[PDB]
Amino acid sequence: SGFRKMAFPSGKVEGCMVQVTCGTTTLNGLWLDDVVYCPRHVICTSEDMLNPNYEDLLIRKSNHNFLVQAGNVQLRVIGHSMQNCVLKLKVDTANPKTPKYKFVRIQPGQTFSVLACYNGSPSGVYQCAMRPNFTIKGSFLNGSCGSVGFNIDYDCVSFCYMHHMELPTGVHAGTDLEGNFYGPFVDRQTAQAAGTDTTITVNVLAWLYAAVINGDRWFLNRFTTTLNDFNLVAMKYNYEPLTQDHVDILGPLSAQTGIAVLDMCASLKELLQNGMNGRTILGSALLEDEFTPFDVVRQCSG
Amino acid sequence: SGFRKMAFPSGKVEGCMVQVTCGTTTLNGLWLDDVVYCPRHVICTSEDMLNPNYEDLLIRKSNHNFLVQAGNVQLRVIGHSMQNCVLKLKVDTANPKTPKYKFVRIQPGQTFSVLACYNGSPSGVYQCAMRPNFTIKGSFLNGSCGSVGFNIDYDCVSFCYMHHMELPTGVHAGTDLEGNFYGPFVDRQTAQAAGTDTTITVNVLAWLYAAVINGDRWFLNRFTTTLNDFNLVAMKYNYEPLTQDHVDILGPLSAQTGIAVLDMCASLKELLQNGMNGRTILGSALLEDEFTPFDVVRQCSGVTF
Ligand SMILES: *C(=N)[C@H](C[C@@H]1CCNC1=O)NC(=O)[C@@H]1[C@@H]2[C@H](CN1C(=O)[C@@H](NC(=O)C(F)(F)F)C(C)(C)C)C2(C)C
Ligand SMILES: *C(=N)[C@H](C[C@@H]1CCNC1=O)NC(=O)[C@@H]1[C@@H]2[C@H](CN1C(=O)[C@@H](NC(=O)C(F)(F)F)C(C)(C)C)C2(C)C
Repeated sequence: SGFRKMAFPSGKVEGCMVQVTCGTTTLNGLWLDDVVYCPRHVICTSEDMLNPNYEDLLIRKSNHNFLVQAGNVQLRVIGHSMQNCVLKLKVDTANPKTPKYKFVRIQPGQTFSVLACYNGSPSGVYQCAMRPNFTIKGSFLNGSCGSVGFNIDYDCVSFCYMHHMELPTGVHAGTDLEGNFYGPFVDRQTAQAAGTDTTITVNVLAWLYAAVINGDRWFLNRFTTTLNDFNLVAMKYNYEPLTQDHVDILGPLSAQTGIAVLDMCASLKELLQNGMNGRTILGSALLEDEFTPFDVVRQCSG
Repeated sequence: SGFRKMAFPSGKVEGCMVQVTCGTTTLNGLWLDDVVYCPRHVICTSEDMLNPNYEDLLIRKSNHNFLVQAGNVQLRVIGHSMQNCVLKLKVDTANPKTPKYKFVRIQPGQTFSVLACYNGSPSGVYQCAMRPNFTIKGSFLNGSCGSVGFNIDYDCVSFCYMHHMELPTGVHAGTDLEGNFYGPFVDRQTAQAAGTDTTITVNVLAWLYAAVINGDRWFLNRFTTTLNDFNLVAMKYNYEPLTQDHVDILGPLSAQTGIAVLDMCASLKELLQNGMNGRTILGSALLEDEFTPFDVVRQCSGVTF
């Protein structure tokens, strides 16, 4: 029992982290097989951070302009290509620590772990969610770029995020491993701001189910709601509209607790009206929205 | 910027986790050099659990009663012995993935990373504090025993915790890797309860510094308190007393933020006496106490391993 913000074990990702240097810019790279993936802005100097022409900057580079370092070893770069906003460096060594992996593009609400890295070395692992506004509330300093977000399913690592930038609210934007940004952001130092963020409603409901499974019922009520009445109320607390897809996905937690999804929505409605009045749920006086239905089943099995 | 509950990278520890089976009990072992460490209660049948005689169970078992698997590989056990509440299995093979390590015993308030494992398989990593009542607020199911807690200092893993049990309140108790329990607990199936917990004051202050470093400043006031005045209000709300040591440890954060410790004490005193007035700090409605001063400096500086 118990309920923790919990990250995947970082070892399979630690074995893939390299340092990538181009001129005087150093950030992190993900060495999978014989490719190093990293943010393409590694090829930027300070001036052209505003309107970089990445194709023009990249055509001016030779393979030998890229310092890739894995611990002591300099890897030999034998190819460079750009895919969207990631630079792919072909190297002369397959990484022998390469885990089973896939690249996956996630949707807002989805959770994942971040291995925060500096100079190709891991600082820490934490658990994130893709916010509705396509930002992540990360912990990233100078040189963090190329740090990745991942899930692990059995022994397969699904890379879903590569870190590129921090927005003015102290929140973070990045790409999938195909170099496509999450949300409307660009890898330019032009004026960009996160849209108004909303609460991941399906995730709050999952967490309320976890509270029940861990034996807390104080916030339940004898009410139900229509999906539509629920959304009309939730949206006034800047909650994401709950969809039928979201109701379906709460099915298993509903079955394990015996609390109908729309009954739990009724509870959430009242929680939004009343707050906690000094009470907590699972050690929080906020409603937690960075645990998916899948995270709750994984931690609350027995 | 940003501030997250951050665990140490778990890779050096994942290379050491194995599955130990004795009879029908499977749990996790820590394989370092040619020894596999695990809770001694692995040898217990349902009967034994209730009033175990560990020494006696142990001596009546051949090495072959201990099934140790690192992935698809069976390790050969060539010896077994008890040290307090940990079983040590001598294996015929040094773990080629053994990191630089030591066994360390941590103090209440100190934080560490737990690598939750099942069937020798790392499932999750989370950052924990040793509560003042020597429990941890963990997340552990059946088969999680032998899951370990650690810190990393450079490339040295300091193992500080092995998971043994869950108390009725849904909190967790365990030993250092020398099998000494944290807290007044025993590895028997018997009614035990966590004593009353207190808040790790020095950690809350470090976390308020983390807030200030990330621009979360609303709870700052102009006032300064004293240790004595603060500690009189602190004890009353079941907050650990703050020592001159605690104050000295915050000096780097005090100097970085321009917020003196006894000012942050005044801010924390007001928060205890006033609550947060529908406000959050670093996305929490509650005062967080599972970040140490060293945790805040390391995360806010970008220290790597
Ligand atoms: C990678 N090494 C950093 C990660 C940043 C640094 C501070 N915290 C982080 O997460 N990435 C960058 O420096 C990117 C990079 C140029 C500028 N940049 C930014 O993150 C900047 N932000 C923006 O330009 C904004 F607001 F538009 F997102 C900065 C002001 C330095 C935080 C490029 C090419 C975007
Ligand atoms: C090891 N794999 C489990 C881990 C437990 C199982 C549920 N969550 C956990 O953290 N450890 C045990 O099953 C230990 C073990 C016998 C019984 N036990 C307990 O954790 C039990 N607790 C207690 O008896 C109590 F309350 F005193 F702490 C149990 C009721 C099964 C949770 C021994 C030798 C203590």
